[PDB]
Amino acid sequence: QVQLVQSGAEVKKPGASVKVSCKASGYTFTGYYMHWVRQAPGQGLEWMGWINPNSGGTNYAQKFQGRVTMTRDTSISTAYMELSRLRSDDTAVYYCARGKNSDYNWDFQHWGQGTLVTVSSASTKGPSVFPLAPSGTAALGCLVKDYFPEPVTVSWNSGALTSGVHTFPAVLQSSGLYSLSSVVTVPSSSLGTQTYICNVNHKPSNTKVDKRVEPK
Amino acid sequence: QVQLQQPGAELVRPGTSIMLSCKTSGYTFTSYWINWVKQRPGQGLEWIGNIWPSDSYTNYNQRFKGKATLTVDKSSNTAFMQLSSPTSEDSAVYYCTRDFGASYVGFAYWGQGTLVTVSAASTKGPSVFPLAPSGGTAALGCLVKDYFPEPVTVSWNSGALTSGVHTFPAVLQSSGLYSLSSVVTVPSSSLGTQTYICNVNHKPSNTKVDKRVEP
Amino acid sequence: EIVLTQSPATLSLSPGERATLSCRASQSVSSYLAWYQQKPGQAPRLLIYDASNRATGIPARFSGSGSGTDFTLTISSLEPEDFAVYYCQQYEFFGQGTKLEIKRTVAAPSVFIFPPSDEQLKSGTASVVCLLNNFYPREAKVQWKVDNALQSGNSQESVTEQDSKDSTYSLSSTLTLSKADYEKHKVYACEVTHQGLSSPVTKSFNRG
Amino acid sequence: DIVMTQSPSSLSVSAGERVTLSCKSSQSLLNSGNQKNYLAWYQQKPGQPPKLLIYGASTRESGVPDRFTGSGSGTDFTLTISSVQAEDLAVYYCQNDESYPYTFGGGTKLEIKRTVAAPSVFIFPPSDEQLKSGTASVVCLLNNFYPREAKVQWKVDNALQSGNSQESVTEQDSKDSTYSLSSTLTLSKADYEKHKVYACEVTHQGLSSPVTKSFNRG
Ligand SMILES: [N+]
Ligand SMILES: [N+]
Ligand SMILES: [N+]
Ligand SMILES: [N+]
Ligand SMILES: [N+]
Ligand SMILES: [N+]
Ligand code: NA
Repeated sequence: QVQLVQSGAEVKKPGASVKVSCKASGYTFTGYYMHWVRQAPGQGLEWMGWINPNSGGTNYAQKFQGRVTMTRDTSISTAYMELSRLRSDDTAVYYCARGKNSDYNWDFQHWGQGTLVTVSSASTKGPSVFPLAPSGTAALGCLVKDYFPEPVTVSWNSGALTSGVHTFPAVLQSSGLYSLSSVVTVPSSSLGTQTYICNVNHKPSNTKVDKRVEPK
Repeated sequence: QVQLQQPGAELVRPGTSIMLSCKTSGYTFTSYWINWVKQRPGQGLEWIGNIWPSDSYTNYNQRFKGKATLTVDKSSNTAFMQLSSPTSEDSAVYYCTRDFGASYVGFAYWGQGTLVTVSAASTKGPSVFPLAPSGGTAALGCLVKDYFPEPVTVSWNSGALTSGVHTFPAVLQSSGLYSLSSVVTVPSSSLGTQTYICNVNHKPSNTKVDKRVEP
Repeated sequence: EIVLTQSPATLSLSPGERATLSCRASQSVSSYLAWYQQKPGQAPRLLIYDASNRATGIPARFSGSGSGTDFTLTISSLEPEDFAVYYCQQYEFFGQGTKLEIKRTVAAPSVFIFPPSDEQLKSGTASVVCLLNNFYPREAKVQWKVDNALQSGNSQESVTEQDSKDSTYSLSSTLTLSKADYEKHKVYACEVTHQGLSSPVTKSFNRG
Repeated sequence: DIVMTQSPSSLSVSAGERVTLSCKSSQSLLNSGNQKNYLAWYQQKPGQPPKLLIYGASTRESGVPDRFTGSGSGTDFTLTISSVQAEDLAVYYCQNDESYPYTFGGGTKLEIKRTVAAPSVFIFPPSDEQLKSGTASVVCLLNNFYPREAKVQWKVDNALQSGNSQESVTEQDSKDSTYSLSSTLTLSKADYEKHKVYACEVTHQGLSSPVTKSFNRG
């Protein structure tokens, strides 16, 4: 079956350049065009351009004209997407896409997994963990504030507690750093006899925090 | 071919913004980033910012404390710069340059630069005086005394004479006015035959003078 | 440029029911229209091509029809895995997309408020969290009031995806202040309005 | 921010020698995704805007001679000039093109060493057109000399002048690599016509003894 394997997530600063690869297999690379599509967070799909792996000729959307450069290395069935002078607008997941066949050349039957490119000048920073003290059932949580890059994981009592949890998605603050909160409802009788600990992990900055949440 | 036309100079008063322009031609205005670069006379280069004319997206150097704003006029393919609350610190040449290209590196095309003078002194046109010669080879020139602001351009015989010419940098006199001299060495045998003319142009005062230098 | 408008923005239906999605183009297109499914974190998947032909490995319940400027996608009888986002595509243009949501009985939010922690206040910042827990529908208005002064700009809220059991939602709203300005006031309230609430609910605390 | 460093700031070299300019960078200018060193070298000749010489740390711009070559990677970069020419006179700049804010190095001025050349000295009395306005400018010209160091002294009726003349020097010529200097003695018409002799004494390494040009009038 057709496979479109893309490169890994990149984090670039404004004014830099990113290059995404898309290795194809399962068919003849030169027989079909290769399209590129991106998707800003919370947004729809946006077409960028296509390339002819036989000719190397390209055609980009007006929006990216003079901003993007598409190339291929047929020797390795790989297509490339280079976006220059990066803007905060360019934070998005970038897919490579290929049509069904010559008759239905714009019905993208095959998509790569996508490559998340994040454009930010923030330095790699770990989160500050603050408790949300509880006051039949009782709701408590943790505030994970001011961390960069985005992936943060939160557990409760090292996976022993999993029912009733609500780890909200992260929000991008004006400082360019992320923040979120993880809450969980528990029986009030548990507050007096059971202990609750947030298990935060921010792998990038190698920050792994354990915070106790006790009633006020 | 690609071309970036900037005005020769601009005189700005403290308390009024600088307002530079860059008329573009020779390529698709909305397909390349434009940058603005600062250079005080005799010093280095400083990157002010850039703009994507298609939608006017701007990035700025933080050293300018937000005093600079970049805009364009896509109908005229012109990129503008503006600098508020200017001081003598801001007197300099301001270049307008375009990116080489998406996949390229650096700045390929540059404008000649606009020499901005931030000052409350008024404009004054120059007074051109002759430096008469007095066989072998003889020396003669012109004295461009008392003008403000800089610069002035000088040519000889409407550009037909360029070999042996030396137009010296302008000096600031104790009067607060600039002054320079343009000189050329010529065969003394030609003094009687040929006529030599200085061409002095001071655009800030809309002054253009021609003076026939004679023995 | 062709503009593709999809409707509705959010389609709320129950499993087993029939769903009908629509996509309108600015200009006539004949029948060069495709549909796609996308779930969070996953790449799109082609459903229909040429407006009405099922793509590879697509269940029969999916189907589309239309021509010119009016197109529809229809799932004859929804199933759990069908709830997702759906896009239409024409040449180089995509639609805004429609989110297919699970419908269920109205559920009111459980509203809780959390004052700043002491450790955070030592560092000169104060964060106040207001939780809306296990409610439905999605829409909810959250307004902060400090000493009855309606606040603005200093809050940001975050909503969870639909719970895979009670199809409910959960929303957080964090109001960020400086320690200084947080001590200048006392009453910090969180006014909530939701269809499952006969009247608006306001939870608050003192000692600011 | 990325700060670009160029040291030394000035180099004196003869035509035909090999020159090496250095450029350091705080952070790496290499982009691992595409493996381009986002570095540019610029040549700025007197009275002109910077010209793009090398881009991509090693690629030469169209028309650049074969004697210019760039190298380096990451944080250390070098621009080499094999067999320097007189036209190569300029200030060369480094530029970080990797991420905002784009920054330049301090630049390295390239001076051209040359065999000694004595100046050709001239003097020009004030024109009558100027005198009628109430001021007199006496000009002294030193034409095509090397090195740049030169002492000029005005003497009026044998009396040395101090603090009323202003010099200006041209940047060395792109062909013969010589300098030109002008000294201007500005006086009041009244004071100018109080004296007879006006002389310009020039001392330069290319002169066994000082030369002097003078005139009698005023
Ligand atoms: N195609
Ligand atoms: N500055
Ligand atoms: N603008
Ligand atoms: N280009
Ligand atoms: N299509
Ligand atoms: N999907
Ligand atoms: Na207790």
